[PDB]
Amino acid sequence: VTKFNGLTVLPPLLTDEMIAQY
Amino acid sequence: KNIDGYFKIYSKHTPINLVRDLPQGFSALEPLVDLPIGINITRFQTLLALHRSSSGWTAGAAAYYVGYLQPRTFLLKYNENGTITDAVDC
Amino acid sequence: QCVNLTTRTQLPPAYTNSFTRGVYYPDKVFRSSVLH
Amino acid sequence: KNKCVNFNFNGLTGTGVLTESNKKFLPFQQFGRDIADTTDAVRDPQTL
Repeated sequence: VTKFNGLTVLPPLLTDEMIAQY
Repeated sequence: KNIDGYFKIYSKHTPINLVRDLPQGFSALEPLVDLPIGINITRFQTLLALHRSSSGWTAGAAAYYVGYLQPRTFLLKYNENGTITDAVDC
Repeated sequence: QCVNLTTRTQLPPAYTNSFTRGVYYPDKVFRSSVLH
Repeated sequence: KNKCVNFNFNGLTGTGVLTESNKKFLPFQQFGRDIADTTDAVRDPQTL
């Protein structure tokens, strides 16, 4: 596959492990 | 170069082994000092050495190149150490 | 002072071709594996 | 370092907290910026 200036990156609800469980 | 009375001096030293032609490589010129002279520079000269064992003097063996800069757009590629490794003329 | 060197010979200013010379640091900003 | 306090550097003025690093600056450079054009690395003027 291919920081504190007011740009907040939120984590998703489902992580990378929960994608593989589905 | 002179930027509003602040004179900038860039320098680069590398060993070579040639006669006439410049190498087909790349080098980054780092700044050495900063001289706030506050004056305008339009002409220049170059110091040369002479010897005699002011008209019967004899010079040694050296050469230099004089170029002209142009305000064009250039790219700067930096490595992990923070040095310029490549340059792209647009 | 005003005496010129009489052992000089006037030669035509021939030119050469440079490859990638003439690149310096425009500022004092540190970078790391980026391109500007 | 290790405290969010106000700083006034040569190329950055504001509040920040300094941490340890392993970078190597050039002897003519005084501060460094990231890809986002934000100053995040400076140099001590007395200690190397």
